[PDB]
Amino acid sequence: MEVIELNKCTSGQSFEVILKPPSDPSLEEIQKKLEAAEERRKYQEAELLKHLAE
Amino acid sequence: MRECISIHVGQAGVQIGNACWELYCLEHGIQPDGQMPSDKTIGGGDDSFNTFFSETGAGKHVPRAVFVDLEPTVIDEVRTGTYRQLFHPEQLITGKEDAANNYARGHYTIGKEIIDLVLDRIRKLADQCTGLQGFLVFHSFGGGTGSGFTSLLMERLSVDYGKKSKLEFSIYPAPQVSTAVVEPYNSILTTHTTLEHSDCAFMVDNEAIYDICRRNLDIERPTYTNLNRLISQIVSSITASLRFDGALNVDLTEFQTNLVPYPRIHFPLATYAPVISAEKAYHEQLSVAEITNACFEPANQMVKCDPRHGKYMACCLLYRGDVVPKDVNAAIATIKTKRSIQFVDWCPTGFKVGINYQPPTVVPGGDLAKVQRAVCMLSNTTAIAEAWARLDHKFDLMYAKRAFVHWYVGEGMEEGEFSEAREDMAALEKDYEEVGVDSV
Amino acid sequence: MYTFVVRDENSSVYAEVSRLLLATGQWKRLRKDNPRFNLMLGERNRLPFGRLGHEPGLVQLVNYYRGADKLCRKASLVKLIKTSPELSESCTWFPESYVIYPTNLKTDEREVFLAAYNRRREGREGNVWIAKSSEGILISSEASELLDFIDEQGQVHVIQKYLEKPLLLEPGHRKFDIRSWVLVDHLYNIYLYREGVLRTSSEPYNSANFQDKTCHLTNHCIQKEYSKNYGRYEEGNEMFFEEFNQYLMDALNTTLENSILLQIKHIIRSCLMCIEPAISTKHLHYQSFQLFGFDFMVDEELKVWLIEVNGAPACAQKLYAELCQGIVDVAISSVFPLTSIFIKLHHHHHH
Amino acid sequence: REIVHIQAGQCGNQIGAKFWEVISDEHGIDPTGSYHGDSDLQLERINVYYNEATGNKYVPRAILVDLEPGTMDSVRSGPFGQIFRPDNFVFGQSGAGNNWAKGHYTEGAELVDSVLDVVRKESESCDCLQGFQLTHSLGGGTGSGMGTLLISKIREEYPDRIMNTFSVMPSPKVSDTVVEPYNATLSVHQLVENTDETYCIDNEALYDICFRTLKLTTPTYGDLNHLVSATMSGVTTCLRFPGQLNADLRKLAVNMVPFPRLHFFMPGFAPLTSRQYRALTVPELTQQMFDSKNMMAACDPRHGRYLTVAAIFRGRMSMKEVDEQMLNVQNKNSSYFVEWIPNNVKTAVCDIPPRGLKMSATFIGNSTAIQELFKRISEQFTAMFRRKAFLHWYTGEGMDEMEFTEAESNMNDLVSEYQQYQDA
Ligand SMILES: Nc1nc2c(ncn2[C@@H]2O[C@H](COP(=O)(O)OP(=O)(O)OP(=O)(O)O)[C@@H](O)[C@H]2O)c(=O)[nH]1
Ligand SMILES: Nc1ncnc2c1ncn2[C@@H]1O[C@H](COP(=O)(O)OP(=O)(O)CP(=O)(O)O)[C@@H](O)[C@H]1O
Ligand SMILES: COc1cc(-c2ccnc3cc(-c4ccc(C)cc4)nn23)cc(OC)c1OC
Ligand SMILES: Nc1nc2c(ncn2[C@@H]2O[C@H](COP(=O)(O)OP(=O)(O)O)[C@@H](O)[C@H]2O)c(=O)[nH]1
Ligand SMILES: [Ca+2]
Ligand SMILES: [Ca+2]
Ligand SMILES: [Ca+2]
Ligand SMILES: [Cl-]
Ligand SMILES: [Mg+2]
Ligand SMILES: [Mg+2]
Ligand SMILES: [Mg+2]
Ligand SMILES: [Mg+2]
Repeated sequence: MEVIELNKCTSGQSFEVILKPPSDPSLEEIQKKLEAAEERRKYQEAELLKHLAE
Repeated sequence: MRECISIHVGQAGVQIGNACWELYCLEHGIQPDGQMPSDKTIGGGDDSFNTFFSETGAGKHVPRAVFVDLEPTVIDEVRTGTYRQLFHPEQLITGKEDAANNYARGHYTIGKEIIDLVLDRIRKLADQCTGLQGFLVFHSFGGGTGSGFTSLLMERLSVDYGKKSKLEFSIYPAPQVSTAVVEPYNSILTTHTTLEHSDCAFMVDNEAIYDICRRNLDIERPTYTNLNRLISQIVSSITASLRFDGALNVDLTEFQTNLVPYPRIHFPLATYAPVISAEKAYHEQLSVAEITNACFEPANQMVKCDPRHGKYMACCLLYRGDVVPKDVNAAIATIKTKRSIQFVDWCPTGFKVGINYQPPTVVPGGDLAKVQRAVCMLSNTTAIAEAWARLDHKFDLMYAKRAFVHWYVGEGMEEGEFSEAREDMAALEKDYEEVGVDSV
Repeated sequence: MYTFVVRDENSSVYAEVSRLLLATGQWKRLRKDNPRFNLMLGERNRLPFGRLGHEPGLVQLVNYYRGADKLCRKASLVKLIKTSPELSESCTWFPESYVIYPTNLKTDEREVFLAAYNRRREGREGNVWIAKSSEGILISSEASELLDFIDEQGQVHVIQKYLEKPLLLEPGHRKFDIRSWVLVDHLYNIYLYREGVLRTSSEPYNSANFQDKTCHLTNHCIQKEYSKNYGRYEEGNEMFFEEFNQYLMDALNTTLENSILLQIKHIIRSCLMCIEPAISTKHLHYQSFQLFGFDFMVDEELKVWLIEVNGAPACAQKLYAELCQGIVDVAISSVFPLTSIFIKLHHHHHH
Repeated sequence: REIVHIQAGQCGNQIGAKFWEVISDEHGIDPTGSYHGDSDLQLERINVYYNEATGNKYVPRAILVDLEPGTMDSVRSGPFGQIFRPDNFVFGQSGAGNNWAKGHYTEGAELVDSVLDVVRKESESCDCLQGFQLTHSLGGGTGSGMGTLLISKIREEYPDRIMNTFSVMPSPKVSDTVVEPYNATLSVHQLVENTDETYCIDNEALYDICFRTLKLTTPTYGDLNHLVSATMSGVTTCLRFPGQLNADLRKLAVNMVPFPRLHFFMPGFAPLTSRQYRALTVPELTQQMFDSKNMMAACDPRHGRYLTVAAIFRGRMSMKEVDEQMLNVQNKNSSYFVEWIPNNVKTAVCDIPPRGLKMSATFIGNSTAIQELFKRISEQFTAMFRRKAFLHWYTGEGMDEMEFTEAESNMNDLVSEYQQYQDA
């Protein structure tokens, strides 16, 4: 059990003990995705307003 | 010194953020108006606390924080509350209609109209940063803001600040507390969209926190403020090494180096001991050996699961209080003989240790007794994949009937994002099972 | 009114416990995937332990110990025995055993294995072995032949010492094994069921041709089929303890408890106390019990050998009634309240 | 925040008036709109149902609609009649004769735009409107026919607000005319399409409760309306009192409605009260509120499965005991909750109890058993329609038999959709 890279200071200590050794999308892609959902919304709203007009 | 910006999204992220910053101020000796008498270099500095607070000419110490809720009532209580003075109005951001427990409404519908305002208020904080390391993101899985807006925020932060690290603190949904039947949907959805933009994420199961408050604090029905002050202790344990002198976890990148060898498997388990009630008349202080042992009882983990039936990839102990290296190694020695602690073959079986000699500070009138020593363990064990199994199973039951799906489609989301998200989670569960189990 | 679900229907024993529970009038069966149960009698493989103990207002109990399969698969048991210090390389009641991975898959002991073989060859000791895994068994003293045979099948197999001098019951000059049913409850009490059985061979034991395997393999299946003398001496080729006791009294002048049972209780205790830290549910959010089947051999010096532990055993037909009532009593109604058929296995020697 | 309330027709206005009387008395506001309570919780969400007036009087955000002036004159004369903004009284003169067609197509069309002008002036005054509630019956002509016409217009002008209704179902046991099954079937189709949540109040159930368990021998509409006031108060608790749960319909709708047309809720109340002294325990509140005899929709819950449930406990009590009792009906009757919607029962609690009780419970069930209500209406409808009986009252106003055939098809569809999920 090896106790290694001990570091001290007035606030505390730190070290490492070893018991055993080893055996992104674009900005435009995002605002296009956001706009494709916005149009799917505005379409479903137009389908409702068309139905309400009938 | 390098600065860290904390971002709190939704109700859960804001009220937990309030818990943290209250605790941070008590710990650094900053008072509600932002004054820090002990800060002798007035109006500036580069001490380690400066990674979280910035300084004004009048001597005010100001959190490097933005709060974001799509409805005003929760952040209004910040604006009117006992820490009103400490935050600049520009850091508290509100909408007026929330996301109604709907991932799609927070991401797509209400997200689109507020994302640019948030990024620029985030940019006003990054501009008073000589060297930014990145972000701490607080949010709920189950909220519509907490889940949907956060994942939109996370996507763009990757673009606007691609070299910076991003850590999350995520509240995982629990029916004893939870606000909604669709929270499994929101959880899977936002984990799938955030998975590649998050370098390391600390999950808190509201069930585990709840039960710790009932059993160890003798609160029969815990409130959010009960839950959050406990969560706040654990978060402050995890962040203390960024705010305080030390050599372990000194910046955000060390959190991934030390805890996340495989980047998809970036969900360390947090375990914390001891939680003692302030109403406990007679209490026998617990030793280094006792509190290190308590790190391996499931009843003290932030997520109930069973690490004996998994493998470790990493492990830190963060001690606060009267702790010295010799007692840690003696405690570790005795524990490895009496407990099932198996690592993956390609990692060392070992512990990185950090000690800070100041014991946990407790909020006055809180529920936590002051203790002479405490420890928070951070173990990247595959047993946390149990929480994904739970979540995914609940998701499967509802989606097999398309229950509630129509609410999401109606916000412009396409049904297929459900199945994509659920397939990502199917991968993630098998990654965990590859690393952490060997053949039957 | 407690609630329970059934997720193994091919289970003789928990089929009976299901019906015993209904007849109480205080247990209601829910449908397989209803999560609001008190008790899960679950599947044998892929039992979803990660989903237990998370239902608010429901004490939950399952009839299996997660992790208990390291006792009940042949390769795992060997690995457990030689690596655990409480059991040891130097374990007196387990036959010498070596894990052997086939050639296709490329730890494995196969060259540490024939160290023992050639030390036995030029040691002029009886050196028959047996290859097996978790029906495809070969008994031969040609080592050169057994690593031949493991590799043409594709699964991992263990090769174990063959007990060349077994105790043989007369009349018959014939082999047997003993099966004991042990119940571990949610408190990790270890209960031995007072009734065991001897699964007899009805073929005289032949020590000169092991290629015929029906006087060498006491499995109830193979005796039911291959053997001409099935049913000859004992009903169903199953001898019970009262008979085997008095045979030992008349033939060998001892009893079952002194000659064999002390050794059996020591082996059961040692196996379950070894894995207890790894599988106990004492401080866990759900609870476990499990019924095990231990299988022993007796050699001619009346030494008992553990051959395997089975984690999903069937019972003997006469005993289903009494054992299954006993499981409800001590495993289930202990947790869900509505002279014993079990011997509690506890020993605390001071040293 | 703000909700705009609309009450249409004879039944819509009588129940609506006694609703406002009941909740105004809860919030301390007296008949002249002047506040006189002793707690600030009475005032914390008062804006959801009230506008603040000159002198900070409180005025209900309520519009009163009828095609005849009879009932609304009765309201202006009634106990709280002067509470209402007088500009919000919108009435024609000729009535609708219990005729859906008159409500929806002829008489109603003449007055609907003037109702929508008052709606608009009440929404513009709203910091952030969240939606509407309509009280009406489905068996008459105004509240049925004009009410659903108004619901259609309001959706056109506010397609993204929540539309919520308290809808009295007709019953032969409490019946004004033979044509009620016609008027109700025409109305149900509108409701399936154009409301987010509908509280099915069955006059059948209100009668049986009044008779079998309150033991009132000759129940009046006044007795029926007492029950309706009590449960309307109960379901709207979160909209009117401070709590862990905010006052918004959208979150309720999202969590109650797994499939959009299956938004017809079965309400329930406990203890059942007629206009006593015994302490009701939390185990009793819980057992009763789930009791078939406390349901305001004459359907048997054990004939169907609960898709979702919301429950609201009022008074001073141990939410540990509430939690325990709720968890123990679900765990001891798990048969009757769908297993494919996990944790589908939500419980809220409010410290302030209704007048005259120290402890009450309100039940809101989205059960598939509500199909029984619609099949009942459907059998009554068909029994006349297969002889085209009484149709002339409707074809006289422009309607065609085709529209009846479509409306009965749509309700039979709705019944099949309920049955599909009772077997899933
Ligand atoms: N630990 C803790 N959990 C919270 C808190 N607030 C909410 N939660 C949990 O978070 C989930 C609800 O998410 P919220 O954060 O309230 O949702 P939101 O981000 O405000 O999104 P919307 O209100 O839908 O716009 C539930 O599971 C809650 O139990 C809190 O303050 N502390
Ligand atoms: N080393 C050994 N020495 C002597 N006999 C052995 C032996 N190993 C196995 N046997 C014999 O083979 C028989 C069964 O072998 P095995 O251990 O594989 O049981 P099994 O899993 O096939 C059926 P069950 O699970 O009911 O016991 C034993 O009953 C025994 O007679
Ligand atoms: C509980 O009764 C009420 C609840 C709410 C409310 C506010 C905020 N979030 C939520 C979630 C749920 C929910 C409902 C059902 C399920 C299965 C899960 C969750 N309800 N809810 C509002 C209310 O006002 C009208 C209200 O009264 C009726
Ligand atoms: N519970 C209750 N039901 C009513 C009341 N008034 C009418 N109903 C029912 O409503 C139907 C007739 O509707 P009504 O309101 O008189 O028609 P409208 O005025 O033209 O809209 C019938 O089912 C009546 O039983 C009432 O005050 N209370
Ligand atoms: Ca300074
Ligand atoms: Ca990144
Ligand atoms: Ca006219
Ligand atoms: Cl960058
Ligand atoms: Mg919110
Ligand atoms: Mg076997
Ligand atoms: Mg009338
Ligand atoms: Mg006009």
